[PDB]
Amino acid sequence: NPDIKVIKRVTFDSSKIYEAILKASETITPITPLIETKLEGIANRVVAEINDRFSHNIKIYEIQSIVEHELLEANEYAIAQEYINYRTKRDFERSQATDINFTSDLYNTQRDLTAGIVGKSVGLKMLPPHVANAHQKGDIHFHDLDYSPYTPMTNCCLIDFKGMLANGFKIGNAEVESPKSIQTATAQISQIIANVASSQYGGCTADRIDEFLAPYAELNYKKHLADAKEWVTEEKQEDYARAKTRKDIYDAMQSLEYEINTLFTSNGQTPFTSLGFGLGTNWFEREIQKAILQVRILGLGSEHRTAIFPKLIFTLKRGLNLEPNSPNYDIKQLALECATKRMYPDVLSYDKIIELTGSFKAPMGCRSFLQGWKDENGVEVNSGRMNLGVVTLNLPRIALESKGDQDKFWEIFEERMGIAKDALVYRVERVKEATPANAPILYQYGAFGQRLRKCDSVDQLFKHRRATVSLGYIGLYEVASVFYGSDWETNLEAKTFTLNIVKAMKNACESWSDEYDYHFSVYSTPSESLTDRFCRLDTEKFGVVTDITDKEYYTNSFHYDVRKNPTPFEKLEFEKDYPEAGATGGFIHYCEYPVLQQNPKALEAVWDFAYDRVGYLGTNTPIDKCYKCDFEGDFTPTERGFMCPNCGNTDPKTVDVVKRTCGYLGNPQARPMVKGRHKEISARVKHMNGSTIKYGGK
Amino acid sequence: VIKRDGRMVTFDSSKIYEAILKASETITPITPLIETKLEGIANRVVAEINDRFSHNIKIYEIQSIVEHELLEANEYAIAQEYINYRTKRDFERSQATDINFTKDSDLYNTQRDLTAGIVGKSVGLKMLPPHVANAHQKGDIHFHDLDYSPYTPMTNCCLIDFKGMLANGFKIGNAEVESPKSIQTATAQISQIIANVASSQYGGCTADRIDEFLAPYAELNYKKHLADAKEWVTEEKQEDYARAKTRKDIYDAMQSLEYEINTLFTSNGQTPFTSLGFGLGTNWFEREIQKAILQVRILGLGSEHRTAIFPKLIFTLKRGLNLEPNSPNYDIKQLALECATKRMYPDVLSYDKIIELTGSFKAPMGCRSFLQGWKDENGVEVNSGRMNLGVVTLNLPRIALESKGDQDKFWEIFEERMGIAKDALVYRVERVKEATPANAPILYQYGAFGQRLRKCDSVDQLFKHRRATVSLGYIGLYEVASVFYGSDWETNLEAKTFTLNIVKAMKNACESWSDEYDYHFSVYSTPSESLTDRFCRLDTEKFGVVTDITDKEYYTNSFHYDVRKNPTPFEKLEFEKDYPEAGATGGFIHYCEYPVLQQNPKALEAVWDFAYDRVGYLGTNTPIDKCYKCDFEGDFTPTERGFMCPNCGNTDPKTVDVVKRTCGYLGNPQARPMVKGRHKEISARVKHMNGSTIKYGGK
Ligand SMILES: Nc1ncnc2c1ncn2[C@H]1C[C@H](O)[C@@H](COP(=O)(O)OP(=O)(O)OP(=O)(O)O)O1
Ligand SMILES: Nc1ncnc2c1ncn2[C@H]1C[C@H](O)[C@@H](COP(=O)(O)OP(=O)(O)OP(=O)(O)O)O1
Ligand SMILES: Nc1ncnc2c1ncn2[C@H]1C[C@H](O)[C@@H](COP(=O)(O)OP(=O)(O)OP(=O)(O)O)O1
Ligand SMILES: Nc1ncnc2c1ncn2[C@H]1C[C@H](O)[C@@H](COP(=O)(O)OP(=O)(O)OP(=O)(O)O)O1
Ligand SMILES: Cc1cn([C@H]2C[C@H](O)[C@@H](COP(=O)(O)OP(=O)(O)OP(=O)(O)O)O2)c(=O)[nH]c1=O
Ligand SMILES: Cc1cn([C@H]2C[C@H](O)[C@@H](COP(=O)(O)OP(=O)(O)OP(=O)(O)O)O2)c(=O)[nH]c1=O
Ligand SMILES: [Mg+2]
Ligand SMILES: [Mg+2]
Ligand SMILES: [Mg+2]
Ligand SMILES: [Zn+2]
Ligand SMILES: [Zn+2]
Repeated sequence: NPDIKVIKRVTFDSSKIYEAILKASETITPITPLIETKLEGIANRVVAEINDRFSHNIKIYEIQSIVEHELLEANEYAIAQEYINYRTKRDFERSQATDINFTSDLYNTQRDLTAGIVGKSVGLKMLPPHVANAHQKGDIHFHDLDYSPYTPMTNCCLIDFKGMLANGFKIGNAEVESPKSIQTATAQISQIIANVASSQYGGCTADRIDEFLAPYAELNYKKHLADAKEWVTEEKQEDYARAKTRKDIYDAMQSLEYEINTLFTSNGQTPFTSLGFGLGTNWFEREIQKAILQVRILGLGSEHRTAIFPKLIFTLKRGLNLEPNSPNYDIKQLALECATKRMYPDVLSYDKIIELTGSFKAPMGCRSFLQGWKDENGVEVNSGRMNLGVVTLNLPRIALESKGDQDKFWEIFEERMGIAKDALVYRVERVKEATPANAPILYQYGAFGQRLRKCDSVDQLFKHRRATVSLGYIGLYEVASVFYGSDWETNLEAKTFTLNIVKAMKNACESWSDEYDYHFSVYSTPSESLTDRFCRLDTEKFGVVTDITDKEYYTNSFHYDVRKNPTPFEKLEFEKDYPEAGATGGFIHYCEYPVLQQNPKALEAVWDFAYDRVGYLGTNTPIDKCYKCDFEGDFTPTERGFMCPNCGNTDPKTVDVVKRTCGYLGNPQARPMVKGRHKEISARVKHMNGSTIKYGGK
Repeated sequence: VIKRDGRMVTFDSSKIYEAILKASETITPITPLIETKLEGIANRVVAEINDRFSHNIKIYEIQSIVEHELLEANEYAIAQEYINYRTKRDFERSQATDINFTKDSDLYNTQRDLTAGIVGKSVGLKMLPPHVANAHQKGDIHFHDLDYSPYTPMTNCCLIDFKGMLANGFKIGNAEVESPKSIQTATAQISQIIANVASSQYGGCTADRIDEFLAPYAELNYKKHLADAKEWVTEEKQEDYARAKTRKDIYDAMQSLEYEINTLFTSNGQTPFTSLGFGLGTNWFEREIQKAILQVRILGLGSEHRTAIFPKLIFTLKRGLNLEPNSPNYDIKQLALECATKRMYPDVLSYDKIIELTGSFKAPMGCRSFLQGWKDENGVEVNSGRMNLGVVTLNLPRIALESKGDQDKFWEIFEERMGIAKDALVYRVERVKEATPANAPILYQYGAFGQRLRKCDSVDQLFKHRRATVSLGYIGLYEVASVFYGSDWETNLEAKTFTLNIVKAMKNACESWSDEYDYHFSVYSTPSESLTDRFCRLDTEKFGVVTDITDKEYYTNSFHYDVRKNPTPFEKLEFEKDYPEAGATGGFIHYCEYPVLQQNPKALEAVWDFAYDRVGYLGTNTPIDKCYKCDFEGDFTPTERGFMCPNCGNTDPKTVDVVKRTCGYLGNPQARPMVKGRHKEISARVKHMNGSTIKYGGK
């Protein structure tokens, strides 16, 4: 009956079931119409029984079982005996194939490297065949094979810290109740982040940190007020309590900030965590925001090194803090100084984001985002969601192999979108194989909003479009340049073509989301591990191509060509169209600047201009420092990294260089990057005219 | 639920699990490890059955899920024995009208670490020299922790020089931090240092004299609070205020240390093995630090007041300081008495006994290891900053069995095995020497080993001149004595002399090796963390069941008195005091079993006072298990599949709370159950004092 579908490892096919009975039977006896009048009744019975019970969907293993009982029911044993011995023998064949026992760096990093090599080796065989071939050939790119599909792994998530900190939780070998202070709250925040980072292969974010940290500031205030009433005179109670509470808040901030920058995971790297704030109204939230900004401004240790993680993310709201008469303008000035001195934080626009996605929430992960979602109770919830997995297309390759023909380009585009849909469905189904006991921090103690049991299934946290899945892309500029040359931003035809590409991607994602009941959204791939393999594996097959492959990298998604130097206003006006057109699952814009430490007004003007147009902005200032000769400014890039342009100094021990790589920053000296990423960073040019040097040097 | 015939029955999760019990039954009798694994598979099927169906469920599709679930969980052996048994019954169940016929419950990082360890072990087994590798595989000796070494030039233990490297500052992760200006910051830095160090090694770690180097930071907090009081509070109360707040802050500085250490884990996926020592403080700050540590351990962990497992607090007893009732620190000793009675921790050390046994006084190293008196070139004696290097274990019962009652043949094989072990130890030290300071900047580059070295330098500077201790393991003195003189040799002077001669020969061989190779070689009573789970099983295959050698399915741990016998602790300690004096000074610990004495610490105080002069390291075990379903605390009956409450029969770890001392570090059964070999050791333990083993029954 049409009312029932079928789920593969597609519509129900009585012929497909009828073929299974026949092909097994022919192992021992020839086909003869003397017994086929019975086998047809056998296949009809197994169809009429499936229809009577299951109405939504059926797995393949249940199709096999529902036949085996029916074969035994109709007094048949000759072929059923042969039926089982092949189905079982094949079942261990696929499991034994995907078996581990099928045989100047930190020690944990080496052990994780070997484990990841083994995991990639088993997962490549675990993957379905055609998607594996596409990934190997380079048509598409699976993401982070070193952990999936070998183990059920979620890409990145928005940790619900409010839920845990409300009613306590359990971590490690201990279980704890709700914190009764602010320093305790920050310590638990850091410990929880560290524990979560080892149970997933991506970043994490703490949205509205001040909003859910305010009650513990109130608790500290009450404790200090009681202590003052006991000890100090009845005239200076309020002043002493407020001063002690402020000092405790700032101290807790320092602790957390430093705790994140120290703890690592099995990978041996600092977790890719980030924080967001800016919606505070009362006094405690304002003090918390001031403490965060000040502790980021101060530095990292005795040398006042630039902090890399967590990635702070500000929030600009009209009426809250946008204009000089706004009640939180001082916080905005502090954030401006922090941005011009430490390249952080990134500013978010309340109205633009709430219009684009559906509800304001901090970008969880590197640059990912979530649409507005409500549960059965009608209350909107943002913290507690997650992204299962990501794969990325190869738009420049499709553009290049099209030989300048648009219709053929669209045909191969549809083919690749189908391949990517199959990959995404497999990734979702593999993730759905997780169990709460696999990670009690995530699925058992409120990391996802709900607290299930080992008796329950994890799919309750993913269905009804609660959990998003991102399909990535890269190199829209190269795609347009294939057909319209290097300079096409002044042409409406190429811009319309790119917008149509994004719109087709969005429409396919919407159709898939409606079909599979998971929010399939497009995604701006951050080129974390994409261009390094993509450029070389495409230049091996297509050769050197002018302005498309000779750069030795791929332009990230839809941003303006980094080789060009337009004014930031022009760049933002050009770029505002893509997120509006459907590129809403993840996006971030960049703006280069000279040293603006003595002139932060330009950044304020840019933020005010970008508030209405874009919903996400990032600054790129030359804040590199060389302690040997007290140099401050930019660094000249070479194939061996960077060096100070006064002494040739290059060792990471006495130099400080950070550059924005993929949403996050990174220090290339302490961790060298791939050559493609290095070429991409070097090719970057400044946007507004100014001297990129603060202190000349000794 | 729809039965095969029909009708309606309730869905019981026990019926699903009981079948899987018979599944693995045909292949292997129920074991504690397989108990959780079997119920791990039983947890997936119960989750899936209710997911697919809503109103009715019959049997011939649940049998499909469990058939599928076993395959999906890599357990083919149970599945291979399931399907054939499953398929057999339905065929016979069929009846014609006339004539018929004629793995998934572990953490992600845990699984990844398991895979990495398997790869490392496979590489290391071929990295070894031939004869030592063959001896290890044959069960002749044990090369400890092949998972991490010699694949990586690891290190066994490390006495983190917390004082100096905290005072001078250090760089961890991506952040360089200076000296702390508060005790809370100091304890946070200590916790992160411990976590990083444990991540950079395959063994335990400890912090000795924590109060001694934590006093200055408490003084700094006191000074800051005094400065604040001089500006806020009135005059006559000022100093008093500066006390109270400080007394609170120190408490917090310990409270975090109780949780952070418990929470943070290494790449292995388990809490790092770590311990703390104290007791030598004299001034007010050190006294308050010790009181805070004891109080936070007493209070418990979390809302359920669960017993803490780590770190292992280790008290220190000194005559004229904290021993006699007239001593200035007798209240601290009484608090330690209560805490040890109610929490199995801390253990004790004798200042004079230890300082005369191992040259100087130092906290025991990691699990049970020890160091020896040592002075650097400048002549200043240094204790913290040294490190152990590696451990291998001898199979004494194998030598005893191959002797067949001939002492001279026993000595011949003993010398042969000593030569093999010396070759193994030299190879392990040489492999470790191949490390580079950049391999772990926390250890070799930032003061965690004492000296600080640059990248372009060799690690041998931190190991040579007998600085780094290197230890050789042994186990089963009671078994080798009973092979010759019967299982009741405790009253025979000749057998005791024979065992002491064995220990003396080992000590002399270690001394000669240390003289030759310029590394301190010391015999070390290895803890049976997994040795008896492997040594005994491999021995019982080659030699069969022997009379009170292998029938017990375990090996007696080093020189300890026979576990089956129950002598009063005074005679037990009198008997056991001779072995460490004979030369077994590299590592040891003396256990002591008591009934529930919560309202009677006087017996424990008397035992400690008696053992201060004779024994240098004592650990008391008292049943402190407690379950919350029926609210009973006391002892537990060691059933085959772990443990259960004697009253309500509860087993679930989410409600029960049982702690047992498993070779130095008290473990957590029902959390990570141990091998069946060790479970027999715990079950066979007795109580060395007459008294009730229960405290308060259930409801
Ligand atoms: N579209 C379908 N409708 C109903 N049953 C199906 C359908 N496809 C497969 N089945 C059932 C019939 C058999 O009992 C069982 C195996 O059929 P099969 O086509 O081999 O699936 P499959 O996923 O293994 O494809 P293949 O074997 O080519 O990899 O699955
Ligand atoms: N040799 C055989 N003897 C009896 N029945 C068989 C035999 N081969 C196949 N069948 C039946 C049972 C199988 O479920 C069905 C489909 O065949 P087949 O695709 O080869 O196995 P499978 O569907 O379980 O996995 P896969 O197709 O991917 O190998 O036809
Ligand atoms: N009433 C039930 N509730 C839940 N599961 C059941 C129930 N009855 C049987 N099962 C499941 C548990 C096992 O996975 C599988 C086989 O168990 P089994 O005890 O042999 O069933 P059964 O019907 O044969 O009982 P019996 O042999 O006493 O009649 O069926
Ligand atoms: N000896 C065994 N070895 C391995 N698995 C077994 C063994 N005995 C039983 N099992 C498994 C498979 C059985 O389906 C299940 C329940 O046992 P059993 O009751 O004997 O068969 P059954 O319940 O499926 O049919 P029935 O109720 O008619 O006996 O447990
Ligand atoms: C990681 C961590 C957890 N916790 C847990 C332990 C407790 O279960 C929970 C309660 O935190 P607290 O607020 O410290 O509870 P308290 O009873 O000690 O109150 P006060 O400090 O004012 O005397 O927080 C800490 O206290 N400190 C830490 O560093
Ligand atoms: C991980 C961690 C580091 N640190 C670092 C920060 C400093 O570099 C060093 C000294 O500790 P601090 O006492 O914080 O130094 P300070 O200059 O901020 O003085 P105060 O807090 O009294 O105002 O320890 C912490 O303070 N807390 C932490 O949790
Ligand atoms: Mg098939
Ligand atoms: Mg039965
Ligand atoms: Mg507290
Ligand atoms: Zn310079
Ligand atoms: Zn009970």
